[PDB]
Amino acid sequence: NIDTMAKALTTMQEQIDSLAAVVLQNRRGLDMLTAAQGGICLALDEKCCFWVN
Amino acid sequence: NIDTMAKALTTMQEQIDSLAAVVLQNRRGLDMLTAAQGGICLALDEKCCFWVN
Amino acid sequence: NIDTMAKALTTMQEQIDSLAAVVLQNRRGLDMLTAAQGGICLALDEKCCFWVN
Ligand SMILES: [Cl-]
Repeated sequence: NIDTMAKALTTMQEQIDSLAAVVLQNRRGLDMLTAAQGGICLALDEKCCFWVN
Repeated sequence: NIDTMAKALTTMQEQIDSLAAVVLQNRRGLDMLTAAQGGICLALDEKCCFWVN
Repeated sequence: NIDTMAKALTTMQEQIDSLAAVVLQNRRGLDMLTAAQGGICLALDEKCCFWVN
């Protein structure tokens, strides 16, 4: 019996971790699609954004 | 601060849902771009990541 | 061993920021891939989803 406001924190962490999974997969999807351009980061000529878990 | 923590949770929750919308849309975009390959997950040859709730 | 909550909020916020960066970059990637169609949103014939302010 704890979790007073941390119940919203736990649900959010679940959402974040899950969303990250989708985002990273989307990133792999984009890097796959833009392999000819060296990946999506290179294709966009921008610094690469990574997950930090 | 307590009230600050509540506000932080509130905004972050709103940020999560907003981001999730962009992510899901990006996912639909990727699925469209790889529809012929069965979607981005099948194209990626990976277990698909979903974001529900 | 005290106040993990307040700290968790900051950690989560940065996680969201980090993720948003990837998501936005992915969106730019998708818009680039569908530039001829006016971006992924228009390519998907959907209302564009955006990140918070
Ligand atoms: Cl994404």
